[PDB]
Amino acid sequence: SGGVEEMKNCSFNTTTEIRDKEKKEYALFYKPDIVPLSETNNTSEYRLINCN
Amino acid sequence: QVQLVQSGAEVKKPGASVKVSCKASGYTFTGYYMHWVRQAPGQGLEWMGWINPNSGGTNYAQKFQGRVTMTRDTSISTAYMELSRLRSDDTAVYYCARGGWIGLYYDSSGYPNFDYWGQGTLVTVS
Amino acid sequence: QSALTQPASVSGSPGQSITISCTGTSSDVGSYNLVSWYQQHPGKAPKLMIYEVSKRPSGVSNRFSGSKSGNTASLTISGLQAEDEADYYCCSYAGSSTVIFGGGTKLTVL
Amino acid sequence: NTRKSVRIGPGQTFYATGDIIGDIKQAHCNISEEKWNDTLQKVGIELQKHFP
Ligand SMILES: *[C@@H]1O[C@H](CO)[C@@H](O[C@@H]2O[C@H](CO)[C@@H](O[C@@H]3O[C@H](CO[C@H]4O[C@H](CO[C@H]5O[C@H](CO)[C@@H](O)[C@H](O)[C@@H]5O)[C@@H](O)[C@H](O[C@H]5O[C@H](CO)[C@@H](O)[C@H](O)[C@@H]5O)[C@@H]4O)[C@@H](O)[C@H](O[C@H]4O[C@H](CO)[C@@H](O)[C@H](O)[C@@H]4O[C@H]4O[C@H](CO)[C@@H](O)[C@H](O)[C@@H]4O)[C@@H]3O)[C@H](O)[C@H]2NC(C)=O)[C@H](O)[C@H]1NC(C)=O
Ligand SMILES: *[C@@H]1O[C@H](CO)[C@@H](O[C@@H]2O[C@H](CO)[C@@H](O[C@@H]3O[C@H](CO)[C@@H](O)[C@H](O)[C@@H]3O)[C@H](O)[C@H]2NC(C)=O)[C@H](O)[C@H]1NC(C)=O
Ligand SMILES: *[C@@H]1O[C@H](CO)[C@@H](O[C@@H]2O[C@H](CO)[C@@H](O)[C@H](O)[C@H]2NC(C)=O)[C@H](O)[C@H]1NC(C)=O
Ligand SMILES: *[C@@H]1O[C@H](CO)[C@@H](O)[C@H](O)[C@H]1NC(C)=O
Repeated sequence: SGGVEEMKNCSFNTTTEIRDKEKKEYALFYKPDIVPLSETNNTSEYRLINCN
Repeated sequence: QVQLVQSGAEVKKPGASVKVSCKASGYTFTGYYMHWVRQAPGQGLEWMGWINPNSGGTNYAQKFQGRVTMTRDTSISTAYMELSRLRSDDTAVYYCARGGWIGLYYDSSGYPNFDYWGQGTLVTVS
Repeated sequence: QSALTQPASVSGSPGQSITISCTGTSSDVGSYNLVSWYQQHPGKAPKLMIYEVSKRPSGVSNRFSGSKSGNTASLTISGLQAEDEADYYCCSYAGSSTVIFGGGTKLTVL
Repeated sequence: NTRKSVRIGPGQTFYATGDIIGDIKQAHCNISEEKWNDTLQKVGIELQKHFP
């Protein structure tokens, strides 16, 4: 709602029950779960912390 | 002491938008909730969703979602309402009121303790 | 989740007690004790009468009293005069940070 | 709010945080003050038996 300050929104795309098709979904992950992927200066390509 | 002043009466056309302001004076404005209500003449009052003037957080009631926006401004210390897509029964009287205390540790949003009120704003449509 | 069930109106002779009540849904009133009563004079802003089901505010005479029993909530006034020419409204928590009001009980003095 | 149910793969279900209803408040833990203070003082007086 613009004032949470501890949890981000983090929309992504994901595999549905058919592995051909993908769909657009969203969540609310906590802030220490998430690290930025530093391929650029954009603060919008976030990722989960366990992925490496 | 304490004041909650609003704008004057307005007349509008259907499908337009109306802005209602509520200015709070005499106390620390960013430390209390504000709930707004609407009264059609003849029947009872009707609740609308509250505003958190510290962080700008919004919650609205049902059968109002989408066509109401509520903002705040702490420099002038005034809460604003933009209501688009007017309909024929919206000729009513609008009040702003002070809610509970912003506690930072307990959810005091829907606490129905309204102590101070505004003078009322007449909105007419035809 | 409509408005709270409230009577149409009541009539009261001066100098006698009268009780007015609301009933509602157990998820709204029957679980949370956050029930308040407001009154309205014709023309001006409403004024608060009680915070909780029974816990007195300031600036009000020690005459009103509130009670809550399961679904029901009630306000009793004793030794009523002609200065209470107002109509009463319930106000209740409902969950999900929503507040549900009531219909209205017009009070007529004799 | 809730366990929003995202579906991944052939029948895997992943539970995430959905909306938030109500306002945002901080997660705290409360300890009594004077009980903590005199328990800490009792640990202090039992800790001077070793250090002179
Ligand atoms: C874990 O522990 C933490 C410990 O902190 C717990 O957090 C605490 O949780 C309780 C919940 O009960 C909170 O209590 C609430 O506090 C508010 C704030 O009260 C303070 O401010 C009042 C305002 O005055 C100041 O602010 C103005 C602003 O400009 C200044 O101008 C003034 O000069 C003041 O600076 C002030 O009046 C208060 O003083 C009162 O209380 C003290 C207590 O020590 C007395 O001595 C005083 O004499 C005086 O009585 C205080 O300084 C209270 O306002 C809340 O009470 C209202 O709400 C209740 C529930 O709704 C209701 O029953 C009360 O009757 C009261 O009702 C009020 O309702 C409306 C609100 O605007 C008004 O109509 C009106 O004001 C009316 O009075 C409530 O007591 C603690 O604040 C909170 N602690 C912190 C640090 O935030 C936490 O809960 C624990 N976790 C658990 C248990 O899970
Ligand atoms: C904390 O969040 C939960 C989120 O689920 C809130 O629970 C929800 O409360 C609402 C109250 O309006 C429930 O709606 C009611 O549902 C019943 C179902 O029979 C219906 O009969 C009513 O008319 C009304 O629609 C909602 O069901 C409930 N959610 C669940 C999953 O049960 C809860 O209220 C929040 N806490 C507070 C203090 O607000
Ligand atoms: C896997 O990714 C994590 C997350 O970025 C890496 O952890 C950071 O590593 C850098 C470089 O050493 C440190 O400066 C940071 O303090 C670390 N933490 C965070 C939260 O950024 C980690 O190095 C990566 N590689 C592994 C585990 O081999
Ligand atoms: C995710 O998938 C959708 C549809 O497959 C696509 O439009 C979008 O660009 C993808 N990437 C992101 C970051 O949303």
